[PDB]
Amino acid sequence: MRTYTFDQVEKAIEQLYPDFTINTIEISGEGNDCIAYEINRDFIFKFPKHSRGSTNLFNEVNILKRIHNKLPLPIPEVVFTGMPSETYQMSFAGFTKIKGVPLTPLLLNNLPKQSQNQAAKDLARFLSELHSINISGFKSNLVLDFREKINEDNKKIKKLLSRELKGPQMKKVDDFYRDILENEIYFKYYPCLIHNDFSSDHILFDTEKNTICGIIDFGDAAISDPDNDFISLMEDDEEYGMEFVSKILNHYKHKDIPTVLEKYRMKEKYWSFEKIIYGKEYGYMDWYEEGLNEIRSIKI
Repeated sequence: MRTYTFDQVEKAIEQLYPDFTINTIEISGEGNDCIAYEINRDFIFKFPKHSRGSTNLFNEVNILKRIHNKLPLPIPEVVFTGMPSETYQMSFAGFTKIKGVPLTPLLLNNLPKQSQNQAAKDLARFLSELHSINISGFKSNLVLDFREKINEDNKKIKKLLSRELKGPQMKKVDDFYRDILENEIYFKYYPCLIHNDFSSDHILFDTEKNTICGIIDFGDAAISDPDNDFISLMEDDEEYGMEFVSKILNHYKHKDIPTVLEKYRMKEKYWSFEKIIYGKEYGYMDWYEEGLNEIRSIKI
């Protein structure tokens, strides 16, 4: 893991845009991949923290460029771009900022019912248009393989938790992996471009007009299962309700919602385990302890 100063960031952006004048620079956020810098209150510049991050940055730029004016809600335009360097394919990129505030469950449930129903409509049309884009010109490295994902994750789990779990408890996490790989519903889907991180934090809302005014954070977008963009909208209570997400599903004219829900139940359980890895990686004791408490708990 590396990090950047404000001076490092300004220098990089000047050499490649030596005419561009940086006036105000604050940090807007940080994810697993990238530190976001807000520049001139109008642009978000993202800088990778590692190789994989720089790869995802590159993919995010190529994806956004490619759908630039294609979708029925605003999304970041790529305005500025950096260069390859050692392991880094994209040294940085800069994007338009998007006015609005996250459509949190709280905010959502406090809107009048006609505005909530309009929100379900807008999300559906967005997802539907996104999922329609033809993929036959995307490189193969952007097609996610879920069998391989599962095998990687089962392997990392077994390493982290070797000294934390008794044999019967390890067996039961392995039972989870074993069974999902043996069930074709999770691998037998029509691949399309998906946001791959489609939740409340990344849906921007205009509180004046009481409508949705943006989607952001395409850093994990890929070619994968479109149903994944519906199941991410739900997370017990921490995200939206089934009732809300159903209106999305029906506006989008999805033809097998049971399958969506089966993927939902699976993903809930899957994140029960995956959180433990992120838990150890970032030192987040909620994710690590609660995950480990669920495994040890005999309720299941």
